[PDB]
Amino acid sequence: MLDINAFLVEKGGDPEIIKASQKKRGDSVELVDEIIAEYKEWVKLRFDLDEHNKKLNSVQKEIGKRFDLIAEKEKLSNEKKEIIEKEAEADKNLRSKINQVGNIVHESVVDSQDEENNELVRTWTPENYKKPEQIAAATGAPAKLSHHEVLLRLDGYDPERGVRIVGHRGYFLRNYGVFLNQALINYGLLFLSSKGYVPLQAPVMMNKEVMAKTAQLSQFDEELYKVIDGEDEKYLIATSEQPISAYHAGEWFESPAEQLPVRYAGYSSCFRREAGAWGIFRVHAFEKIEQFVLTEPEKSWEEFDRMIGCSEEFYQSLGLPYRVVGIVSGELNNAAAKKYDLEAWFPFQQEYKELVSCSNCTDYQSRNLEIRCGIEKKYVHCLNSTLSATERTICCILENYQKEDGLVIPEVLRKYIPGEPEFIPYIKELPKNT
Amino acid sequence: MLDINAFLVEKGGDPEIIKASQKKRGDSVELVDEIIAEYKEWVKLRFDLDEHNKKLNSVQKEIGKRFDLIAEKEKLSNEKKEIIEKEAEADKNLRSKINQVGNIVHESVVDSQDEENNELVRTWTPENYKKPEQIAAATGAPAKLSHHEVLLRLDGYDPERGVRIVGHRGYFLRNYGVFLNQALINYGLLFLSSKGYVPLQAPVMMNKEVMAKTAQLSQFDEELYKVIDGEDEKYLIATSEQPISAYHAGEWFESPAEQLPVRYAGYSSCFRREAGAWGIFRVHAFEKIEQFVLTEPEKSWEEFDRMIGCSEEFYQSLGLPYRVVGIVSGELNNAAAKKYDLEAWFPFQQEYKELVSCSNCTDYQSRNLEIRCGIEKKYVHCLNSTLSATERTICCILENYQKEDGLVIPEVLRKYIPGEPEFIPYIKELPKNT
Repeated sequence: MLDINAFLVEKGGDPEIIKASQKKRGDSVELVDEIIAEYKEWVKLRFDLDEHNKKLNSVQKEIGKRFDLIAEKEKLSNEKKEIIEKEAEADKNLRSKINQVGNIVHESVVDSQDEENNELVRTWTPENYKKPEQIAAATGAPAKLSHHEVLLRLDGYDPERGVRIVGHRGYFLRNYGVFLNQALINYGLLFLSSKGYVPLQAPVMMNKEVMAKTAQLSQFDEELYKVIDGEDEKYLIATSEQPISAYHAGEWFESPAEQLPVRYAGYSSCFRREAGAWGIFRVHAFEKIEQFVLTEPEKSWEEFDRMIGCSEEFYQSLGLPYRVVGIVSGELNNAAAKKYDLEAWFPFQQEYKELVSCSNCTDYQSRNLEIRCGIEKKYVHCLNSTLSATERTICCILENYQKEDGLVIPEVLRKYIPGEPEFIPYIKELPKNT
Repeated sequence: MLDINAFLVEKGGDPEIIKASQKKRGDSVELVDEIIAEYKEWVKLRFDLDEHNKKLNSVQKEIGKRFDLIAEKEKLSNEKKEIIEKEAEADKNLRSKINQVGNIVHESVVDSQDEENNELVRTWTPENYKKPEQIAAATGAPAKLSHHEVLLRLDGYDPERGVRIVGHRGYFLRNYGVFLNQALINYGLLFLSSKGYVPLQAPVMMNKEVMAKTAQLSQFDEELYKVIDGEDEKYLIATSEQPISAYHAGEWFESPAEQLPVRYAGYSSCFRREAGAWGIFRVHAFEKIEQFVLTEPEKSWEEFDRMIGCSEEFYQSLGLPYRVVGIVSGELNNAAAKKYDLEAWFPFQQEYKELVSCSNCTDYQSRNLEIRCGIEKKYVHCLNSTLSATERTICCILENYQKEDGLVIPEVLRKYIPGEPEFIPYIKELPKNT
């Protein structure tokens, strides 16, 4: 969340800047004024408390000199009890309100509630692909089949037995489906580590209290599965960004010039209660390689560019056309000050679909997790960016690498697959011949 | 579970054989007699029902001829209602009792409640390792460090941040920890597929009703995490054997000579509520490559040998000494008719520790899942055997590949690791120097 002092002009803050940000987000502006007011009640309480302490010590010294005053003592004391309780209430209410206020929207971000206004940052195409159309980019073939249809014809997954065993959108991966998923995971880890990222495989369960410090309210009552562990409860993570963001909680980069940046290639499975048609594009459980980076506050915008640059390079290496768009303010989650999505071309769908989101969260989370930077307190900046949601990335590959008789295996992935096939044939026909 | 007719001498069964098996298991013998008795009540009810139907049709024809009897009609009808209800009760009670009876213990199995009597099936050592002692098998070095200590010194995992984020035995894998885990997964999938297994990555959530058909009672109120999904509940799997066993539920191998055997190289993460000291040897979440095989009933014992033979070859290829032991009857779970464990030598621990269990479950599960075989009904046999519990397998590797300054990377794993290192140095010292 934001620093309390950010709301307070007497402590160098600028609440107008917060109101402007709130408005760009399409969130509550009045929340700022409530916060300022609640803070004043807390301050009033603290003074009354401060005054009671001084009065109590003073009156006890008078009682001492007597070797009626005592009646006043019990009175100040009973009032102090109330004040202490009220102060705690005010502090609690203040913090819960502050918790509702989103990170300051960066000035570069487009101010709008309508994604039609997303900024078009850049467009990339493989050199033999003239422009985005209904043509598989890597093969030049008609993009005849959707990703789920290519995957069905390859016998690369099982949604039907999947649905029977775990319900809606459940799936097994089969054969080359398995090999392609692993290929992306391992190619992804190799790609980031060669760029100095530290591979980090995160646990997929998290204690409630840690999760609450890194993920926003909406995330719980909607996105996360709860786990019952006898009498205890944990959450399944939606992304390794959650546990990895907390990896350095309560730590201090006291020599940041030398110690930062820290870059993690996070890997884990991911679980989302909200998913949605057919296929492995939007499902409840999937794997992801995630970039998570801590930097000095002064260096995060530059890092942001480097990180989206890593993802771009990655997709280029897979030969997948894409565009990068700057998400409008009304669509940023609370922590993000700025967000770029890389959206790759799906030639059957004939549309760009999101494969990567990259966000600079400045010190919004690090403030909560108490991750300090250097010598009020100064915190690191935290950034996160998808490298690959692997099943979804497989979907993009399926559409762009299809041809009449099967699937060309992206060259960079071949070494990761037994036999290093350059091509794998369709095994099955669809109930819809043409 | 066993066929009902197995309990019934009039239907060719042999309840004495079931009692003998129960006794070997150290489970209830009287359960058999209860089952036989409950079955007789069900039969008595069915006859009374059968008799009422015939009486009802007969008496209605007399009522028809009248163009008092009607009073008798309403009476037979009210009795029929009761009988129908009782029959259903008897059937329910019968089935729940049958469900408690374990699979028939195979004659080769040692009859004992004490694992000291496990059969010693075979022993294998790498050719330059004379005998099991406190020496790292692959390097000949003193087995100075336990697996967790080697992993700490390599900076290959993080139990401390792990514990903070997800609690007891929580861990991140780091760097080479990640690469070693993936190496085993991919080496494992390649190893089984080259032997004709089909790679199958299973979902890690299962609907309650399917899980109950494949896993025994004890497994729920003890082993499995429950997942809350709004108003619904699912389980996290303890092993891909669970969902994969149900993969062919309700299917029929009508031409088994040609269609069987079916062999799956299952891959998934695994979750167990019961785990336990320090390290990644016994933890709540880990990955496993599992063999799961369906065969004709006549071929399963031969398959059992082939499957343990696959695991043996696998460990040999990793250069890890081991023994194979035949688990005593009192230690078999309900489904297993026979079980072999491969237990690998841990030179620091100076003991053999279980890495693989391989079981022939004959048709105990397939009967429940209705997986028929060929032209009462005949079902396939189901067998399951660990190939590698990967984190635990890493532990064995750590102890056997350690030397004074770091870890030798098992040759077969090298190609799966960036840089294909032959050796990786210790990065960290332990708080206990010597």
